[PDB]
Amino acid sequence: DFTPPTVKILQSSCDGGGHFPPTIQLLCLVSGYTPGTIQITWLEDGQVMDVDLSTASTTQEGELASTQSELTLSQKHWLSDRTYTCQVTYQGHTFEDSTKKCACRGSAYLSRPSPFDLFIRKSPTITCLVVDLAPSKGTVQLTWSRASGKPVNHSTRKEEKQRNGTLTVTSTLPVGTRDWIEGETYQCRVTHPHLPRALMRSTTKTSGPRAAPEVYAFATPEWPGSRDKRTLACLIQNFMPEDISVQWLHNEVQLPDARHSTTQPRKTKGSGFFVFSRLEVTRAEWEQKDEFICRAVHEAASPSQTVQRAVSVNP
Ligand SMILES: *[C@@H]1O[C@H](CO)[C@@H](O[C@@H]2O[C@H](CO)[C@@H](O[C@@H]3O[C@H](CO[C@H]4O[C@H](CO)[C@@H](O)[C@H](O[C@H]5O[C@H](CO)[C@@H](O)[C@H](O)[C@@H]5O)[C@@H]4O)[C@@H](O)[C@H](O)[C@@H]3O)[C@H](O)[C@H]2NC(C)=O)[C@H](O)[C@H]1NC(C)=O
Repeated sequence: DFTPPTVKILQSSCDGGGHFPPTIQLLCLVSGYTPGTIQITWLEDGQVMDVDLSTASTTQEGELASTQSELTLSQKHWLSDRTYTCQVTYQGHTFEDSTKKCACRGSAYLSRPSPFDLFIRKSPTITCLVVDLAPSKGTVQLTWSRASGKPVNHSTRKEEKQRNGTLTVTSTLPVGTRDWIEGETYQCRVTHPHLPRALMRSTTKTSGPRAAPEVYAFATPEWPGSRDKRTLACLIQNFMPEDISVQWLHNEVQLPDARHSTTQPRKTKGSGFFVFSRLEVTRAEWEQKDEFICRAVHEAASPSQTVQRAVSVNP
């Protein structure tokens, strides 16, 4: 019945080279809300900014209103690391959103759960990988959190000393199948002593369109010299989003992942991604049962998040 106001801040984009414009415009949006008394105030480090610095406007279309306020800042003030708060008092109730310049020296990566773990195994996990760090006295702490503030499970901790003298800190967090699918956002804070401030990475399910993959499996003809082995190739394409899991099945058995090589998802010329999978098979396997299945596990695949194609060595 009632629609509460949603506060979001949009900022001036950087150019093609990643350079800041001469002035930064912060645009506060109070979009799609039930009409009522509204006030927008801008704060610079918790202090009320002068009315002349910002310009607001309210527009009513249908049963809902939409208010916006634009604040103009100099490049000096934005680069000074000052925090800018947009304070919206709607129907006497305060709603706030804050922003500052986005937070060199060589990195952290946060992955989404694999479609196989989410849909087949039904035990998804997210991995925070922290790389390119120099050997220095003091541990590297990785902390997991949810946007909802709900509790997280206990994670794993793998530390590896690489050949080049660098260290990799791997944390694997188990997530809920129901939680991920319902759009939970998982964050991983990297508290490092050599950094001044935390390196935070966040992950959540795909936003845009979903398109099921097309699976095609091929068997190479006999090549002179390789009479007792064959190569099976699989083209999995036109899927959206890029998140895909590939498996090869022979004789009602799922072959080990070590048996095959799958490429990384690359864009097609039109819409969607593509992957290739390569499996080397022996005469003993095809003479046992001449059917090898290439299976793709994808979120857009119906009815069970799976699409597959069989291939036989001999016609
Ligand atoms: C010192 O040496 C180390 C050697 O380890 C160098 O560290 C590597 O640095 C690069 C660049 O920073 C890292 O690459 C990133 O990896 C991100 C994470 O990707 C992994 O995890 C995914 C989820 O589990 C997984 O899918 C992915 O695998 C993919 O590639 C496989 C290739 O064989 C392929 O078979 C799979 O199908 C799949 O497609 C990865 O395992 C990724 O998101 C980034 O885009 C980026 O590529 C390496 O991970 C680092 N190595 C390790 C072990 O962590 C370091 O840079 C060297 N220092 C210097 C100065 O050169």
